[PDB]
Amino acid sequence: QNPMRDLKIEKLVLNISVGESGDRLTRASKVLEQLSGQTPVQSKARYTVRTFGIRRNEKIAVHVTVRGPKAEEILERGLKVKEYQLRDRNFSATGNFGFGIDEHIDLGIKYDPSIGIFGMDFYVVMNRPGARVTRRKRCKGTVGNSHKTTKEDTVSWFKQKYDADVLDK
Amino acid sequence: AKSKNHTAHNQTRKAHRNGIKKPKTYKYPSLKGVDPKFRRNHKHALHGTAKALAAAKK
Amino acid sequence: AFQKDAKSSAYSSRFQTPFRRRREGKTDYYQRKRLVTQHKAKYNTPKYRLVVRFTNKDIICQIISSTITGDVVLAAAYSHELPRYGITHGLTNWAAAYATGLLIARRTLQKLGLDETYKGVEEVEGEYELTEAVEDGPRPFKVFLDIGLQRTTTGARVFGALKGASDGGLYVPHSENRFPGWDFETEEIDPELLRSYIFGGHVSQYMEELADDDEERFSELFKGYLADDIDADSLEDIYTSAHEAIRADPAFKPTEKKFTKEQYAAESKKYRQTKLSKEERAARVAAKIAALAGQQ
Amino acid sequence: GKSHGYRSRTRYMFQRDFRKHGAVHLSTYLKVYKVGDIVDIKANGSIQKGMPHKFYQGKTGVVYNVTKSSVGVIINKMVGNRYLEKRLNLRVEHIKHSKCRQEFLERVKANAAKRAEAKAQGVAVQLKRQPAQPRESRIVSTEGNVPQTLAPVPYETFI
Amino acid sequence: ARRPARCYRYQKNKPYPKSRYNRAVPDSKIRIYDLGKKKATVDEFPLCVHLVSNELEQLSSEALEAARICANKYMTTVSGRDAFHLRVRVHPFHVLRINKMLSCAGADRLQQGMRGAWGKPHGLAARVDIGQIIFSVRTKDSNKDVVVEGLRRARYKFPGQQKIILSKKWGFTNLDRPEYLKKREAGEVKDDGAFVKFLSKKGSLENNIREFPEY
RNA sequence: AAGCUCGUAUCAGUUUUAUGAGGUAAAGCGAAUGAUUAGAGGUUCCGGGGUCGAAAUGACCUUGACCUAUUCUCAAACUUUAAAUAUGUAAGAAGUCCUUGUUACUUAAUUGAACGUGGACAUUUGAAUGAAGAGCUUUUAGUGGGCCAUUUUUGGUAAGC
RNA sequence: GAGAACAGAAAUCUCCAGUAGAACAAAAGGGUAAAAGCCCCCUUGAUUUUGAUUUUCAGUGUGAAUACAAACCAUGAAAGU
RNA sequence: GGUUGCGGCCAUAUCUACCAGAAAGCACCGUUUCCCGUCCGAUCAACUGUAGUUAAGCUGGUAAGAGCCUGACCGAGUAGUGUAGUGGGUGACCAUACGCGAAACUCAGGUGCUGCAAUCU
RNA sequence: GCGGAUUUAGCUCAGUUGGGAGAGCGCCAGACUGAAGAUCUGGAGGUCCUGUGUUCGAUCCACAGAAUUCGCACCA
RNA sequence: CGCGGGGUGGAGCAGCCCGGUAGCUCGUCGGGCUCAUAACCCGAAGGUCGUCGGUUCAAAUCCGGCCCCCGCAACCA
RNA sequence: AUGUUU
Ligand SMILES: [K+]
Ligand SMILES: [Mg+2]
Ligand SMILES: [Mg+2]
Ligand SMILES: [Mg+2]
Ligand SMILES: [Mg+2]
Ligand SMILES: [Mg+2]
Ligand SMILES: [Mg+2]
Ligand SMILES: [Mg+2]
Ligand SMILES: [Mg+2]
Ligand SMILES: [Mg+2]
Ligand SMILES: [Mg+2]
Ligand SMILES: [Mg+2]
Ligand SMILES: [Mg+2]
Ligand SMILES: [Mg+2]
Ligand SMILES: [Mg+2]
Ligand SMILES: [Mg+2]
Ligand SMILES: [Mg+2]
Ligand SMILES: [Mg+2]
Repeated sequence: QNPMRDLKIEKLVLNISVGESGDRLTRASKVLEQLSGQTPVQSKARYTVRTFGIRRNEKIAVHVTVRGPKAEEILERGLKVKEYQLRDRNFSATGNFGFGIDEHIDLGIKYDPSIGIFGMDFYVVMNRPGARVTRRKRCKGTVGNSHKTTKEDTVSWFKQKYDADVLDK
Repeated sequence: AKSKNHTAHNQTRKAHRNGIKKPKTYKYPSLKGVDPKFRRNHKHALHGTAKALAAAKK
Repeated sequence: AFQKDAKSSAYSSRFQTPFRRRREGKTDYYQRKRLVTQHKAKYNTPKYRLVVRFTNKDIICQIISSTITGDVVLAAAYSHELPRYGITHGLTNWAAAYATGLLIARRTLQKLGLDETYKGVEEVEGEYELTEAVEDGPRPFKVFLDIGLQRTTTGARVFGALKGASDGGLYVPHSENRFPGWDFETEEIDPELLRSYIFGGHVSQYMEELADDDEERFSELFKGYLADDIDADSLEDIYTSAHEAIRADPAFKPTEKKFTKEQYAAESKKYRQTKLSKEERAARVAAKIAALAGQQ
Repeated sequence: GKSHGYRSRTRYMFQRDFRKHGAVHLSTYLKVYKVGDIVDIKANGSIQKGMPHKFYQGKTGVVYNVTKSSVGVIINKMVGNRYLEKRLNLRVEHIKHSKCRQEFLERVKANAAKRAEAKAQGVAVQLKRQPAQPRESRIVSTEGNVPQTLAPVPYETFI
Repeated sequence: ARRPARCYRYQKNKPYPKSRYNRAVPDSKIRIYDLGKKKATVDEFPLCVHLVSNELEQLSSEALEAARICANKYMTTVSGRDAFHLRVRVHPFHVLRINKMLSCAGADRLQQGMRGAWGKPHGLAARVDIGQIIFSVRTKDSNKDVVVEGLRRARYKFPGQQKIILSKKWGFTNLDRPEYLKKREAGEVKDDGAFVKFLSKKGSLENNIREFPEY
């Protein structure tokens, strides 16, 4: 008895933060471009802190936002790398969740030493219908408490769908 | 040798000996800072009003 | 609540609330100041805004002026009035916006006695041209477009309503670089594409493309079109007839108002919770206190 | 060294009336000012253009000119032992219509009405205001109001 | 060398606290303001005795520390370390300045006189008003004479006139003893620390039920 | 000093009424900023150590910090509030109301703006008090070291500083 | 604050709270939240003419600033600026 | 009386936690050929009003609710302060006389009002 | 008291552009030598003069204080 | 302001006075020789010519700017 | 060409 309080993937963001801006960054860009099917966006470093050779605005990371069935499919493909089991600590209090994989080549196209091997970061932002209320230009509102996504609801939805399970507290 | 630097002592008494004078209000004050577009048209309006009032003596 | 909800007393005490219509996210006061503020050397001249709002299923087209007591509507036109002029589907599309602009323009000019003079663009070809002043005669009724918070894009329905009100004979200052058909690569607009949009050519082209593609989608969308037997090629003459009917009689017949305001109020007053009195609040507090004969 | 800038010593004068910061409400711009209207000057610190000098904060003058976004105000500034005419060009956010003469206009209208009704009904005018007069005699009753006797209280510390 | 207190007895200057514009202020001599059984509950110490200023003046931090030590030592040695709670209720926030005029005659040669005479931070002082409490001490009614004598001893360390006033309030609360007793018998007083919290007839009933089970 | 134009008359180191402006005195700190005393609840993700824990923080012990509700005391260069005194303006005939002429300005528009024509209103012509009158001009002297008293107040221990 | 491989206190990605506790060249004060802040697009009104005005003030100058007029422009859909 | 569009004053309107909402409106909601804009039709653009829902937004109600607002012989004629004395006091300061007169506090009440146009069981 | 200055592994110092603390002379270890000195190779070496503060960080961008010095301290 | 001159590996440097093409010595790294160092021998590393712009089948060199240094001379707001 | 000491 819940008309449209139906948890659904709002988006899935794939992220690869290379510590450098060299050819490795372009390689990671093409990696997370090929599976996403979209042009990704490089993320400039904001400081020059230490241990990374990063500097202000060096374009050290690359990420891509996927929605719809493509996001659902990339999620279901990245979940088998985790064997459809995730840590409870992976679930944010706002009802989102994520996981990290390594050796992206274990899906789709093989090693292809021209592109090399990369690890990737999967973050799934979960919402219900009516999330447009918070994002639209006009009459911007705040989703009500009963309608907010929670970790206690996202964990339950994540074991309902994908027939998965979670780990210790 | 140092000296006094400033004081307003006796200044109000000096000013009130001949008194603070209100600035003699006039009818028809000057149009100095008035908008020049308004003034340009006001000249024509006044010339026309003068001509009309002259002709109105028949 | 949490350590981040239920903000503290000092925060609540020092919070300055925005204007109510800024809290509601409805009025850009930065734009409203520049739309509404009049040259002080005119001393009474109302600045009229052609306010164009797009809700779901309805278009709001008003001509509004401002006063200290509040905005005053001069003439209003809605997209739910296009059925009277022979438009019953797509009541929020580009062509409906153009029709509503034409309707507000004709209605306002009639209200001001400027319908005969300033006929506007009666033979519309989709060309960029403003309502020109006639020689030895009153100037056209000037209104300034008010999008509100809707974005300025090339091809927006708000600029379709702008174009409709301009063609209707209202002087609405505007450029053409936001109309559909404007060639962003160059300095010119495609008048044939603008005319197509004015007459719903994009909607009818979609109708025929969807007919020659998956027919389930053409049965779901345009279901009312098939159930009213409206061919895609009939949209142009539908909009032509609508423009002619609008120019014929933009006189704003209002609805017949069944169940008059007294019974409207009486019916709505049943599903309305009333505020409790201070004695009722005291009784409720006393009841919650005395319910602890011991402690629950 | 010393410092006398244009906005020197205006730190509190040009502040925004705590919890009334931000955008100027539209009535300020919807006000209408004609040549001869009496206005009070109160600078809005959020509108830095057309701003009066700090001397004119709280001064009342007469509009002599009307421009696109501003009015010319005539102030009588005291300099030395006389008054000099000053012409300020103030944006309408820094001026409000003065109520220093609304009571006078209402008295003018009431006086015209009273004069008319008087020369219609009989012979009496009494059109000049009067200062608060000494109270008239009165009888004060004790029914339910028998006087209570108070005495000065002894000293105590209550600390 | 420290200048005698008579040079800074009176509130001749505006308050001059340590701030963004001083940055060079020496440490106050009195650093402890709560001593004795500062953890005792409000019920434990009903009697309050105040050492109250009768003059508008400035008390130095050195005088405050000396008087605190004197009073605490007397009350501790006569009645016990835990028989009282003494609180110093003035804080030396006003900075005193000194224009250091050179000794070692010939100073006039290497001296500009009163030129640039603005002084450097020299010490701290509390600015007390007439009727302002300087010391408060709560204790049991049986310890009245010991507490009053400790405050009378501390009085000798202060310039100006101070009065010993027995407070009609319960301990360090703002309620007169009959009213505190009435509220405690009514159950609208709960121990929080050495102080208490009072049940109000405002706020959420849920909170006023959780706290104060007087119902 | 010389006067000059007038004198039904003008104004005022004052009050009253009406209407503003101010951020000092006071006040406030369980209100923002900054200071500042103490105890009490939590946070073991408290900084964690010790101690066990085979080990984890897992238990404690504990100091630390944060968070919550309180508590003592403060600010020339803090502040929600906020005086007293002082201060701007108005209290009419150069006013108010009614009609309608000019314009190249302004309006969609005789719309408005400004200036007018014509018409109506003198006992209190629209508070109080006073007014060896009011207004105006020219031209020149000396002076341009100041000091003192109450009150406000800065530097200074202070000073007949 | 809560989350994501390397990745920890600091890298990048995500959500939530967030009256400004940030930023606006510099001193300080004021001002600013669909902005005056950040990012992006287009530009040269940092132009021409000669007046008026405010502060300092002798109601001189200089500096700075305000509101117009008469042009030519920029920008925006536009009001406007 | 509800609702929308535009509003005026800009918390009595805000904040937190719950509950309710008939009609209509608003809204979420469906689609990606076209105009347009995105890493992403999420936003923005367009199309449909059709497939669905009042879950959320929104509106209203509830709370010895936080905040805010109003008022008060509540505190308090207190603090402060204009004027006065060959008043007091070594002084610090203080009292008195003729006037003006707070803030905190306490308590009580309240929790948007309203303009134009349209629309609705 | 005024005007300058410089404070960094034990000693002398380089510093540091909003990084990251380094080079010699010492010291230790290991080589070579019958062995010592000499010489070679390495390695550790500081909580950057102090506290607090701007800061993503920042001895280094920056605030005041100290330590060691220099110079001046006159007309009577 | 004028007239001249100069800036090249870490350093001094020749190279330029009409492109055929960046070198000399020391210092630094390795080996040889020696019983071991020095000299010496054989190697190896170190610049693209202070910075811009221009002419030229292809410019350290020509041509003009900018910066820095030096020498002489010049001086009405 | 230089190569100290026991
Ligand atoms: K004493
Ligand atoms: Mg002297
Ligand atoms: Mg002099
Ligand atoms: Mg806008
Ligand atoms: Mg103010
Ligand atoms: Mg002083
Ligand atoms: Mg001497
Ligand atoms: Mg001040
Ligand atoms: Mg004070
Ligand atoms: Mg002289
Ligand atoms: Mg903007
Ligand atoms: Mg200057
Ligand atoms: Mg969508
Ligand atoms: Mg849209
Ligand atoms: Mg619901
Ligand atoms: Mg409440
Ligand atoms: Mg006297
Ligand atoms: Mg021997």
